[PDB]
Amino acid sequence: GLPVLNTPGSNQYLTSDNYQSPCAIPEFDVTPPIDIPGEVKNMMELAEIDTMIPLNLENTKRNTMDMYRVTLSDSADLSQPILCFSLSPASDPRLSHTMLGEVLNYYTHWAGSLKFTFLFCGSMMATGKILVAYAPPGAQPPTSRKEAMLGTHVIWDLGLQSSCTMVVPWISNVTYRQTTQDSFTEGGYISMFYQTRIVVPLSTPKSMSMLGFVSACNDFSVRLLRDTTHISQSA
Amino acid sequence: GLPVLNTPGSNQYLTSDNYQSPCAIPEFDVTPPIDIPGEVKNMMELAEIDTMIPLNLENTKRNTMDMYRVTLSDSADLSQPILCFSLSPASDPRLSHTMLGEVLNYYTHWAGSLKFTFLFCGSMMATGKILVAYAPPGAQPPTSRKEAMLGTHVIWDLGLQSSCTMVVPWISNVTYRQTTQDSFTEGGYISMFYQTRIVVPLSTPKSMSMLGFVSACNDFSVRLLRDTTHISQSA
Amino acid sequence: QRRSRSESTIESFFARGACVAIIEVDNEEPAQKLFAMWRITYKDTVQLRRKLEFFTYSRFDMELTFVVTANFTNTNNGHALNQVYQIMYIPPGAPTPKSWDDYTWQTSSNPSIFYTYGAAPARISVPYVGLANAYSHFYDGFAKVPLKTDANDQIGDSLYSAMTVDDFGVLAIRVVNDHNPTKVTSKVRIYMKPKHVRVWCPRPPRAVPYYGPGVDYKDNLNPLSEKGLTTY
Amino acid sequence: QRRSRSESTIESFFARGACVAIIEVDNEEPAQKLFAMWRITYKDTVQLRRKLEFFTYSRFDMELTFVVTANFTNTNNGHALNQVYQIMYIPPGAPTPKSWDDYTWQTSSNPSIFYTYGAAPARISVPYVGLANAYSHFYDGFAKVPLKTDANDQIGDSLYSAMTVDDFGVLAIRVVNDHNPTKVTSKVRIYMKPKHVRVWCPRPPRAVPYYGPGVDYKDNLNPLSEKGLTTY
Ligand SMILES: CCCCCCCCCCCCC/C=C/[C@H](O)[C@H](N)CO
Ligand SMILES: CCCCCCCCCCCCC/C=C/[C@H](O)[C@H](N)CO
Repeated sequence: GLPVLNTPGSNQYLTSDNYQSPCAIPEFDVTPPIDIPGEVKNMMELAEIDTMIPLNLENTKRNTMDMYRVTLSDSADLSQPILCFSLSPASDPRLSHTMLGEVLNYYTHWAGSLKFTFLFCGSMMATGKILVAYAPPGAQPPTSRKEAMLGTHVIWDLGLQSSCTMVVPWISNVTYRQTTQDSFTEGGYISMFYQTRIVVPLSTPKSMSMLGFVSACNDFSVRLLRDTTHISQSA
Repeated sequence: GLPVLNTPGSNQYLTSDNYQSPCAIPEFDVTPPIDIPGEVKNMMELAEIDTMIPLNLENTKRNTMDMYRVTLSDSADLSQPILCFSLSPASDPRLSHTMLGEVLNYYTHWAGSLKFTFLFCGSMMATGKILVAYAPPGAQPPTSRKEAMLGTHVIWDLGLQSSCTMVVPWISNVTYRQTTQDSFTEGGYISMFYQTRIVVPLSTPKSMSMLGFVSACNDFSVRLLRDTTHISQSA
Repeated sequence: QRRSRSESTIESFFARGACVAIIEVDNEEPAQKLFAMWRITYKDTVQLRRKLEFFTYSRFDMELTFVVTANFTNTNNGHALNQVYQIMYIPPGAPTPKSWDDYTWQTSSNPSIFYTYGAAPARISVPYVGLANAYSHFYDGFAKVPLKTDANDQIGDSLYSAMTVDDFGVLAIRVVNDHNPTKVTSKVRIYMKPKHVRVWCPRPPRAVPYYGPGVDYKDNLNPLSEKGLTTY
Repeated sequence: QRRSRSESTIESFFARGACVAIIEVDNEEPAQKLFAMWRITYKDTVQLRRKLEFFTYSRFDMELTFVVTANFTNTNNGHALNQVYQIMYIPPGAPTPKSWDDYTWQTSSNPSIFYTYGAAPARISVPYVGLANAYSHFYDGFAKVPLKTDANDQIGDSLYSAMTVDDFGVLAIRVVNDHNPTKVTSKVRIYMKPKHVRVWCPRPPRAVPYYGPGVDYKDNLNPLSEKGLTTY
């Protein structure tokens, strides 16, 4: 009949190909769909959802309910930071297992701005200021308030607003960063310090707990789907 | 379905074929390009760039910085030539490793006019005339000025202009010459002689050095891509 | 906005073929595995299961690809001619083979694929065959309710989160060829590719190893690793 | 002007498929090479490397072709059935196989090719997957900078001209078939063809043998041969 030439690649099965195949059950009356609430059209929609961060991962606190709580206090050392973590939304232990990190660990490349929401869960009689800073990579990780001050930062008054949104804008040499620990696509650092203090009156708890949430912004995007390392199966 | 006939050549892999293949990473958002300076659209653009010639390839001078310098002097023998080399832009040792020759050694056929620029790097108090001659093949390689005179040639006054451009036009029996030593596609010869002398005053260096550069003209073209013999890998 | 999300779409997220089953079929002189029945599901493997359980409800047309790999078993110089494998789909209710030469292999109305070894992997497509309007990865309920008037507790006893015992049937795989004097053992790997996927009610991903067809967890319940509070 | 430059174009200059890797995969009774992981790069070979390093920056869509050649190893009369080879792409971050039957071979989201021996060489295409706006054949810098406050010099120590440790991942190649009683050894040769190539900042070609992934030179540093100054 029609002369044809078999090109290289014939008789191969590529798991990512998109070819038409015969139907094993022809003329099947599939059940029609209904308007079920909560339809998802993109996986980045899930990443845009804020989810709590396991900020505290000490030996006696990780893999519990205490790993999501960061202790603030009026007796704390105002010179030392409250919490510190690298801006690696897929490899950092505190961000890897978040919903954002879970979605990222299925992709090789990511690019976009992040959004960290910190919620103060103390008494209404407790007041204070917290300095939340993002430092782009290249310099020493801020070990002091005088250093973190120099980078991007926001001051958060506990008494006025119980939640603060620190948005980390997309600033990268490369158009896409890797979802794996790489010093060439390093994203930066996030640090927290006591701007003034936590002040509480008498008959009030002098120690409180804050929670952290991470989310992706509308500019966020991922690339090169891959297999996650989180789930394993005994063979 | 559609009757087809498998023609000869089926299931073969020709490394020079142009066939469509399945994409292993579908729906990939490739990074957009930017206007990077120095875009190259043709390989002959590189050949058109003048590059220095290892004119001197003596045992004690080759593979050094002295292999690019040709010594001129007032005490030189005015009867003997200064330098002589065949017009083989891909097989001649002095031209093979030039950028032009490097590009040619990836192709089997070449055709076009060449351009040799000779730069005098003596004192501004040194003056002289140099006869640069191209002799088309067929006759004896010019061993004297009286012979090289008879072929194409140009006189170059050192005092006036420190650089001379000897253009070798395309004159060939065949439309294309081979990039390999072949007496049937021989290109000719290039020779240099002292037209008058190098004259220098007192308190001036009596010995100077000249540099040579080779380039291809806009009419230049190459054919039948191949593998270069310059680069090898231990197996 | 110039960076796109074409690869993060639900269709692209599931556009890869995931292995869901490995089935061993042996041809030898007729305690034996001359025919193997495998119940259809993605829960025999974790990767595709975890990807699907990112959501509560799904509706997708499936694409199955069968990769058959045959080998000899202690052969000295015993050899075999190219084998043909029969993969028959048995939906719930249809009779199931009791032997490799049973009448059920006639495939009068059960769809079947006859795959010749050494050829391309056998690929077919299935539409959405769900009884409901969408697949239910998670079912917070039972199929039977124990009533006060039940004679015994076993009448209404049902597995938690189990909807139907025979979800979508089985695949029975045999070697159509008669037994060669030397044994030949083959592995059929089934790769499942969702297509035209629609999902509803996103869920957090599984954080601990799967233990059975449900949400049950037994071991390795400490996923997060040690890290300093103020360590970058 | 009637002679053309259609063959000297950048697209034509790279329009040939160059071998970039040879990978040995053995099937035998399970110190062994039942699965082989090869890091993706063109620097294992010199020809295509030299052609690409004619320029400083490049942007091209790649085409990979796999040629598999199998042979017996000291077989007396032990024979094998036609084998199927799995070539799985593992990008940076994804889990890597620790055995030939590991769960990672499920290829739930990692693209994979199942090639049947004796068929046409397996060909696929890849787009430009570069993080930056163009590939960097030469990178005059480091990835880490040693700072004054670093506890030790190893914190900031990085290889010169090395951008990322895991450039583009690896290819893991195995034989899906179980072990036949006789060993079978196969070589997979990968041929890389750039397409839609764009290049920037031309560079002089390499004149001495390559020594490693960088511009380092160790031996054979006297390329030019002897020739008389006035000898035609
Ligand atoms: C030889 C022809 C083969 C025909 C195969 C037809 C099998 C039909 C099964 C279709 C659906 C199986 C997988 C999808 C259902 C999921 O498990 C749902 N989440 C059910 O809980
Ligand atoms: C089974 C499917 C196979 C999928 C293979 C995808 C591999 C992706 C690698 C793409 C680029 C590799 C070669 C090009 C990059 C050059 O080395 C650059 N000059 C980097 O320095």
